[PDB]
Amino acid sequence: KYLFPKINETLLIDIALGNRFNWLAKEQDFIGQYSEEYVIMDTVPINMDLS
Amino acid sequence: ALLVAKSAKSALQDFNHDYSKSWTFGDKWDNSNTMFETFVN
Repeated sequence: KYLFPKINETLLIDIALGNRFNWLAKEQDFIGQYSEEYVIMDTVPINMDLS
Repeated sequence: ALLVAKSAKSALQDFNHDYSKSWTFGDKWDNSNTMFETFVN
C-alpha cells in the first residue's frame, strides 16, 4: 500500500475518415486564376413573311 | 361568311408575319355556293 500505481498500455484509437467525393477530384496545375465557360442561347425560328 | 373568302387563314398570313402558328388542324371544306359546284360530293 505504498507504491505509486502503474499503467500497462495505451492503444491510440484512430479512424480513417474518407471523403465520399474524390472521383470528382480532377487536378489542375496551379496557373492562372480565372476560368469560365459559356453557352449559346436558343433561337426559335420565324415564319416567312415575304412582304 | 364563306370559308373560302376568309383570307386570314390562307398561306399568305405566315409569310408576311414573322411569327405564325406551327401546327394545324385542317378544315371542313365545302362546295355549297362556290365556283366548285359538285353534284355528288
